[PDB]
Amino acid sequence: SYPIFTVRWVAVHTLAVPTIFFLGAIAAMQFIQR
Amino acid sequence: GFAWWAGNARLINLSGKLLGAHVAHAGLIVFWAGAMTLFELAHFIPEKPMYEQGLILIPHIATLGWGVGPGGEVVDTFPFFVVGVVHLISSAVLGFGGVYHAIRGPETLEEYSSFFGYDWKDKNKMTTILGFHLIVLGIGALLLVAKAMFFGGLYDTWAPGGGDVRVITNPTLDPRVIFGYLLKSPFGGEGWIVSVNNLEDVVGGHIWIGLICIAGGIWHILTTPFGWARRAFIWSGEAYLSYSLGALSMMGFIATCFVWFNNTVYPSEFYGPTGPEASQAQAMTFLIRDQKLGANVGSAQGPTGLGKYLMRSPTGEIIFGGETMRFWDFRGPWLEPLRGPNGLDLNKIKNDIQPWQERRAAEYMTHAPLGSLNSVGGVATEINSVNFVSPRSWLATSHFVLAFFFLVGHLWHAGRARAAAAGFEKGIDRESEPVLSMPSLD
Amino acid sequence: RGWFDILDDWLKRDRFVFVGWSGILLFPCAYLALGGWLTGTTFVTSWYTHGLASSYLEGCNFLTVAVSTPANSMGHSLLLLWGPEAQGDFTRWCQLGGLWTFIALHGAFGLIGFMLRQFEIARLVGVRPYNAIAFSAPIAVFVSVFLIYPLGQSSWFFAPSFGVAAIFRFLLFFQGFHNWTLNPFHMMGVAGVLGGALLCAIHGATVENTLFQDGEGASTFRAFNPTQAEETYSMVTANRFWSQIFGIAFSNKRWLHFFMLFVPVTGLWMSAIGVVGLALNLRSYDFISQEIRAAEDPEFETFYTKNLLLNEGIRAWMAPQDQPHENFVFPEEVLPRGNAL
Amino acid sequence: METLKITVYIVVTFFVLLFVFGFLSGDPARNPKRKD
Amino acid sequence: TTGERPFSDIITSVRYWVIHSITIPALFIAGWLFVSTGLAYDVFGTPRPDSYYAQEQRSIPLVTDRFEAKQQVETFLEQLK
Amino acid sequence: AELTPEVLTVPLNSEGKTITLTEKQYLEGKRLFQYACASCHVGGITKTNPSLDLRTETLALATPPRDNIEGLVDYMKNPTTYDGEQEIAEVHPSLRSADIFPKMRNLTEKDLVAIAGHILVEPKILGDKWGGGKVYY
Amino acid sequence: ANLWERFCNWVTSTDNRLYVGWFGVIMIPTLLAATICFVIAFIAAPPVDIDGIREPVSGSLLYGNNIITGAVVPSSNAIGLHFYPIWEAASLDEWLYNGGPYQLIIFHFLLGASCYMGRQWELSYRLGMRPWICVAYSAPLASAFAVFLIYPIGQGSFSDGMPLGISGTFNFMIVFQAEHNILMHPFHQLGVAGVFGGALFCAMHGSLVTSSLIRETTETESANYGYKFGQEEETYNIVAAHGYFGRLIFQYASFNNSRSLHFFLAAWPVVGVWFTALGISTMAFNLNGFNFNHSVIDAKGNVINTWADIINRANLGMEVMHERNAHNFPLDLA
Ligand code: CLA
Ligand code: CLA
Ligand code: CLA
Ligand code: CLA
Ligand code: CLA
Ligand SMILES: C=Cc1c(C)c2cc3nc(c4c5[nH]c(cc6nc(cc1[nH]2)C(C)=C6CC)c(C)c5C(=O)[C@@H]4C(=O)OC)[C@@H](CCC(=O)OC/C=C(\C)CCC[C@H](C)CCC[C@H](C)CCCC(C)C)[C@@H]3C
Ligand SMILES: CC1=CCCC(C)(C)C1/C=C/C(C)=C/C=C/C(C)=C/C=C/C=C(C)/C=C/C=C(C)/C=C/C1=C(C)CCCC1(C)C
Ligand SMILES: CC1=CCCC(C)(C)C1/C=C/C(C)=C/C=C/C(C)=C/C=C/C=C(C)/C=C/C=C(C)/C=C/C1=C(C)CCCC1(C)C
Ligand SMILES: CC1=CCCC(C)(C)C1/C=C/C(C)=C/C=C/C(C)=C/C=C/C=C(C)/C=C/C=C(C)/C=C/C1=C(C)CCCC1(C)C
Repeated sequence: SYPIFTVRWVAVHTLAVPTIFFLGAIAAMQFIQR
Repeated sequence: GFAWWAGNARLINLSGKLLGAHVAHAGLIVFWAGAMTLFELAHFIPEKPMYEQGLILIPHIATLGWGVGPGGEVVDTFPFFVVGVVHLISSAVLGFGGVYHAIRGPETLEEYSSFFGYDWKDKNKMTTILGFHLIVLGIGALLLVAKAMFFGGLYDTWAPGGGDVRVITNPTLDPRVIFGYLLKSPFGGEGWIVSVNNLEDVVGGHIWIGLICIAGGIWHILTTPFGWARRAFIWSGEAYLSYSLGALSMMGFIATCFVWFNNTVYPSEFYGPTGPEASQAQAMTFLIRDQKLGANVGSAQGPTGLGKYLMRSPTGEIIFGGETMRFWDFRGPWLEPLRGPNGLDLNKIKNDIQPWQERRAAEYMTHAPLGSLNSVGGVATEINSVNFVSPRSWLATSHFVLAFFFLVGHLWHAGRARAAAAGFEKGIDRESEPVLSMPSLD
Repeated sequence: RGWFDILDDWLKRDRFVFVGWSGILLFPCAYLALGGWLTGTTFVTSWYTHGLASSYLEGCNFLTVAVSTPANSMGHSLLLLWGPEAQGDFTRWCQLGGLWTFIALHGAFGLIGFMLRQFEIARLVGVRPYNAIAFSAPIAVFVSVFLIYPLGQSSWFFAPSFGVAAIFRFLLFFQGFHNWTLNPFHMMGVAGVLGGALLCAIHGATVENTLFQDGEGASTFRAFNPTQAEETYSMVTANRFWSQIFGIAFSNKRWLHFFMLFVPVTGLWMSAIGVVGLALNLRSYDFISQEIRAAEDPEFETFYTKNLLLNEGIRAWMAPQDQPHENFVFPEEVLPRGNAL
Repeated sequence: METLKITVYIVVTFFVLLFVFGFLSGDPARNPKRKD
Repeated sequence: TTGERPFSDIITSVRYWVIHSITIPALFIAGWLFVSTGLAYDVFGTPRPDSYYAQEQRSIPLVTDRFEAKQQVETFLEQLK
Repeated sequence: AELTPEVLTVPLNSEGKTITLTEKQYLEGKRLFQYACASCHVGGITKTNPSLDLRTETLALATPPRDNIEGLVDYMKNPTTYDGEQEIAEVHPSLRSADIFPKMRNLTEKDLVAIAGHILVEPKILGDKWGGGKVYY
Repeated sequence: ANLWERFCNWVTSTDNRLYVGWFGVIMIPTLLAATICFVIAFIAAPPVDIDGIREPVSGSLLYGNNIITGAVVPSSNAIGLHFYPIWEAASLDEWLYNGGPYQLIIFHFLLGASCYMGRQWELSYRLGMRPWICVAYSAPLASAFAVFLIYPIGQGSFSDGMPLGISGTFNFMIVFQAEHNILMHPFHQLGVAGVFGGALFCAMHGSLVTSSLIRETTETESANYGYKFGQEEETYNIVAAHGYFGRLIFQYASFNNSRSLHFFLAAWPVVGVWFTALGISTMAFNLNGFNFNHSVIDAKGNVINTWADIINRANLGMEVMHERNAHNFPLDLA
């Protein structure tokens, strides 16, 4: 008996979800050549 | 009583596990010496000066006379490879002994053998271990004398002809010279022992130091500390570590200045020019350039009233002008042919500069030990293009940092050792707080 | 038991991150300021406002990436997304500097929210609100530097841009143009920050080195108990030590910890005031007596005159690239330069 | 000047010897707990 | 101590990692694509390496009007078509 | 803007013939210029004689003309002063002096062309920065 | 009862209002020599030819300076790193022109300040304290060694050591930026973090303790009279301060252990300032800040400026103006 979805759950995913996406976009960028 | 983050302090009285820690760490050192050499050799290109290539170990080997010929021209790479391999291989034996003694060997030694066991507080056993290591160190210093005198000599940047490997036949034994260095001022124009500028003196000093160290090793095996020494020191493992942290810190600062200033045992052919060298080389360069154009460099007054190319030092020696006036203590083999007894000689300057000297000065000027942390060569306002930071900047900065922290480590451990020896390293006894039994100050 | 009370109940529940009424202002605005800065520094340029690249996408690294200020031509426009400048075009909004105002304004309302949170939690817990009070110092700095300073100038363009090296550029600008190091209000801030850092270190070290022996272990941390009545270190021995080493010491733990609040807070407040002056170009640029003497006496030189030559260098050498809207063209022959360099 | 040099060499040697011999005079024992 | 589930107990749990070994890579790949497709350039207006200047141009296309600024950058972008 | 063939097109000789480099040759030449020449000629200046630069107009007024692949390849073999009156191989890197300038040892004939090409292309891209010094940094 | 032993007892006595000690025996003369020379020089020294170009800089009050512009000026570049005691000058007039007093002051100060640090160990031992307060002071001390000794050694001249004055300080830090790009150096960035963070945690700790003082007083008296020097009970409620601060962030970002908290207070600004002193000490050997000048170029190869290029334009204007008469050749290599 613990909740799964909390205010806590929301603040965490507020930050972590776009962090990864952002990390992926920045990884892709190391291979851009001019 | 120690936490995980001070967990190596759990080894203080486990002489066997502590042996393994030391010998395993010794393996790490030999591993890096070997691995780093092979990395440098794998990346080495002979047609490029070493100091355009970020090499710090090949230059130490070359300096011992291996792999190089006249000019520091690299002649044979195999000695480098050999040095790397033998170190790398030797680290497995030390790794083996270390993990054995740290994990499976007897935790403590003094029950297995009364020879290898020790108590930190046993002043006679400690001076005996000290003695053995002094002898080893003395042997090591003599190994360098043997190389220089009997197995091919050493690289001599001052060898007539641009530099070459030269066997040292007459090492300096005169103690007025050898110990004279130890009494010269550490300030400019003097340079304490950093000013040693010929290999005769280098080799002779290692003769003295080898004998001194062997002598003291025997001394300390045979004696016990006298009472004034017993009453002045703290006798514990931490105290002894603190003493050596202090000694290593002082040695690190010396090494820093050695590699920044000295171009004899760090030849500029391998390490690049010193800061002062590079700065002298720039004034040399434009003096050459301007004189070819017709300028009379001796009579040319610069904006300040001081000579544009040449001026006097405060003791009168004719020296290079501009800001490099600060570096007139510089001595280098490309420059000395121009010096007479009053300093730089105007008639040699007008008449006797050689192309090889023009070349060397342009080369050193453009390889001054200035560079960014990301290895962009030159002044800090320079654009990207040249991938270059001098080995001397890398060696000077790294060892200043390590020297500093070992001084912090000395203070840390010396204070702790004193407080643990007196019994208050863990805090003040509430029921016996010294200050509360002292009279008030006011 | 009306609904306002029900929501108060819910806002003020004890949970891993407290929410509060202040959370309604704080959390959206904090997240949006922070999100705007990560968004602009990853993807958004400064080409059209500044002539600069400024995102990871363009090849900048963490030191050079920035959310740059709007073009000088925008004046002090709020640069609302729906405003007459961007006319609702997200893309144009980004290219005109809209994320700068986005970040600065949501940041300002987050700061308020955060300080209201310090007030709200302190009232619910029953402690005095000195941590909110102390936080007035960061607020003063933020408003005066990011808001007041450029509002006194021609445009937002001249505020700090939100980036590591852009901030370094801001420091250098203030030296060349405002001679900001000469300003006594900055000097008091310097003393407040440096004296803060000293107090922080000397108080920490003193406590750790006048500890009572309350446990048997060599790690002294284990022998504290957050609910013990007893002081964990000796104020008495601490006071004799510092009286004998430095001549004076603290004797009063309350005064000491108030002084620790007082010093860095005041210092920041003083610097804020000086930047308000610079909003109006009201600088301490010069000493009149020095300039009169130096104009008349070409042998008179001080560190004050040496530093203004450097300011003069800075301005002429950075102005054309740093203010592209001015179309400064300085031919080589007008650039100030010493000999040879 | 040479009189000044002499004087300073002397004063300095004096203080440095006070320091060396002071710490040689059983400094570990001058604490409040365990004296040796 | 407040009633949410301890973090140490979530990130060691088998259920946790069953989801997040999908959700983490998907987001990392979603972000990749955002760049590799070119979409990031278009959403944000960010110049590509080939489109800061026109071929014989060395003028920055600096905005210089407040209320005509939108039209200005649109002009500079046709000067590259 | 991009590295179009028109920018990669440089004079081959004084006659007026021309040659179009590839991107490959250009970047080849840039790399080799950093290896062998930038220690003194970073950005088209000459750190040990700032009065002589690598701008196209300067090379053009050199004796013999050096604003072309032929003149530059020759210069790298047998460098002369600006008026052509004396050979300066003893103090300037050159294939003629690769014994004293070791970095020239492994430069091949096409390497020389890529280096000369870089020198003539870069002013077309960078403008007055090339050879202009810190004023234009 | 013997003479030497009674002297030793007074030197190391815990009963002197100010502790002397064996470190004190060197500290006191050297700091008196440095203090006295500084005060006299600041008021009345004549101008000093710092840069060795027969261009003397006026540093003292009687030669037309105020408190903000005055300084003891560094010794002459013509001297470099040569030792220049008084007795090496033909006369005091020469010693003054060439900047003798700077050398006297910095060597006496760095000595006395090193002994200051040792004196901190010593009295700690005489009082039964733990010993590492002196380790915290090594951070400021290392910083003073860097700007007065290390940077001169690496650049080859005390003329490039930090002036002893307010505007001289600024001159030093502007020239440093042009020659080393110190802003873009990670060790300086850690100094700022150590110093901003230090002032932050100072304010935090003071506001938290102050927020949780236990009511011992009335509204008409200073709260400070609620604590009596030497009382055994702690004077604030740490659980209340933990309870507020952990809810201001979350529980586990807050300290309930006062020992860890105060050790944190000590280590953050100390370590940051070690690194920034290490910054000056390694830029002394010209391992400079990150250089990203022209690091971004476009498809054709046009340079696309960043904020680092703007910093460079400002550094360039510092470079070309500083010591405007001292350079005859195109590169400022030290
Ligand atoms: C130079 C680095 C170094 C070395 C040599 C040691 C050595 C040692 N430590 Mg210390 N330690 C270090 C760094 C180091 N430590 C650091 C950085 C920390 C901070 C986290 C600690 C924290 C720490 C704690 C907390 C404790 C020690 C303890 C010990 C001792 C017992 C360890 C043991 O039984 O492990 C058992 C470990 C294993 C069985 C795992 C395998 C380990 C092997 C050796 C890995 C090596 C692999 C290698 C590739 C093999 C090469 C083989 C080939 C050459 C034949 C041992 C002598 C302990 C002690 O004092 O005991 C009384 C102890 O309690 N250490
Ligand atoms: C300084 C490092 C050091 C020290 C003090 C010791 C000390 C000890 N070891 Mg350890 N050991 C070490 C290194 C060290 N060892 C290394 C490097 C290895 C791997 C080769 C081992 C492997 C090892 C094993 C496998 C065992 C020990 C054991 C022992 C104990 C008995 C020694 C004895 O009677 O040997 C007999 C002595 C000899 C045979 C003489 C050896 C002569 C050596 C090899 C030549 C030395 C020359 C020179 C100094 C080396 C440098 C050469 C190099 C530069 C190329 C003793 C406490 C034993 C023990 O305690 O078990 C319970 C045991 O079983 N050791
Ligand atoms: C690793 C090296 C090492 C170490 C750690 C020791 C350690 C020790 N030695 Mg041994 N010693 C060594 C090498 C070493 N020795 C060698 C090679 C020799 C042969 C010369 C000796 C000869 C020797 C003798 C003859 C004696 C000792 C004694 C002692 C003990 C007292 C040391 C002491 O009080 O010094 C502290 C030193 C002083 C109080 C005076 C030193 C003042 C100098 C001038 C300071 C200079 C520092 C300066 C900043 C640097 C520049 C150097 C300068 C010359 C230019 C101690 C156990 C004593 C003892 O008890 O023996 C049983 C003793 O009488 N040692
Ligand atoms: C010969 C060198 C030497 C030796 C043998 C010791 C030995 C010891 N020290 Mg001392 N120490 C030293 C040097 C040394 N120290 C130096 C130079 C300093 C100055 C900073 C200190 C400062 C110091 C403190 C403050 C303390 C000790 C303590 C201790 C004890 C436990 C240490 C431990 O377990 O750490 C375990 C190891 C760790 C926790 C990890 C440390 C990791 C470092 C900080 C990171 C370095 C990162 C690297 C440079 C770059 C990263 C690159 C990346 C790719 C990974 C042990 C007796 C403790 C003590 O007093 O016990 C009695 C203690 O509290 N030491
Ligand atoms: C409380 C949280 C909060 C706060 C304080 C702000 C504050 C701000 N935002 Mg941000 N924003 C937020 C949340 C917040 N935002 C959220 C959750 C999002 C995601 C959707 C955004 C997205 C966002 C964007 C995209 C932008 C802003 C902008 C702004 C600024 C201008 C706001 C404005 O003009 O309002 C005007 C409107 C009001 C003040 C509302 C007043 C409400 C009245 C009292 C009631 C009227 C009721 C109605 C008429 C009755 C019915 C009518 C009939 C049809 C039935 C300002 C700094 C702009 C900015 O930063 O500019 C650069 C901008 O471009 N915000
Ligand atoms: C650069 C230095 C600096 C930083 C980064 C900083 C940061 C902080 N200080 C805080 C607190 C404090 N600061 C204090 C005193 C001080 N703080 C100082 C200096 C700083 N303080 C100084 C010198 C002092 C001494 C007086 C106190 C007394 C407190 C606290 O009580 C509080 C705390 O809890 O600390 C433990 C925190 C407030 C959290 C918050 O508002 O969340 C909400 C976040 C919001 C509202 C978003 C703000 C958005 C900002 C304003 C604009 C955008 C910024 C970009 C996203 C990032 C740009 C990065 C580039 C510039 C490189 C935060 C960690
Ligand atoms: C003791 C301990 C307990 C707690 C944890 C901690 C890890 C810190 C710890 C410390 C462990 C330590 C430091 C471990 C030491 C291990 C060491 C030094 C390992 C050394 C291994 C060396 C080996 C095999 C070398 C292999 C060499 C080979 C084939 C050479 C082959 C080669 C040759 C011959 C010609 C050139 C090419 C090539 C392929 C390289
Ligand atoms: C080998 C070589 C190669 C190149 C040329 C050269 C000729 C120079 C050459 C020769 C070099 C030679 C022979 C080097 C000699 C080095 C010598 C003798 C080093 C001297 C070391 C002495 C030192 C530190 C003494 C430190 C003393 C300290 C702690 C005293 C501390 C104490 C004091 C002061 C009071 C009481 C308490 C306590 C703690 C004992
Ligand atoms: C480098 C390093 C050393 C220490 C260790 C460590 C592992 C931490 C490490 C690595 C850390 C790294 C590289 C961290 C990188 C994290 C990054 C890139 C995270 C990015 C998070 C981005 C987020 C939320 C973006 C949120 C964006 C939002 C709201 C934007 C909102 C909006 C905007 C901006 C305009 C209006 C419309 C809308 C939607 C309202």
